[PDB]
Amino acid sequence: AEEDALQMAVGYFEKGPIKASQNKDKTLEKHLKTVENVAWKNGLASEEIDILLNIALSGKFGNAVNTRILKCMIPATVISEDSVVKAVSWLCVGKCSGSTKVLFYRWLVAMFDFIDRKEQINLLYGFFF
DNA sequence: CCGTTTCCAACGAAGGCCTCAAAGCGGTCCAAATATCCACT
Repeated sequence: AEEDALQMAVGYFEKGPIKASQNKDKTLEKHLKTVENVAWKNGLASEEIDILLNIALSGKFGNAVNTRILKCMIPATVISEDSVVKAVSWLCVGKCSGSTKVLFYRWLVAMFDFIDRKEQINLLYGFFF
């Protein structure tokens, strides 16, 4: 049905941005529409959470695109700890802006109890302090 | 024997603290402009 389209969308997210074909930007916008729809009806799995978080916090698609990826982040399943560790490392890199950092922190505060393990999160107390 | 310096008894206000009542609105919830901004071209 559309799950193959979702896999193609996350693969295209893995490729990177585009320079000349700005209509392919509207195609990936349709892809984001599909991701939002599937996240609203049933959510997202745990395998793409790490990839989408790393792509959003890497800073390759611009702020206007990364602003809605965090909004459409709906953890239908449990969240892994290595994904949060990689997200904290990408925040410590410093390529992000202020709005995306605020959004990520609000999302982590809202989705705190949806994480399975919390000992490696406490093991990163200094980076948060 | 008498005037003068000095310690002692004493009224006071003086300050410091406590309590109550009354006038005020800052804080909380909430509207719809609107203006900060980030990169749009």
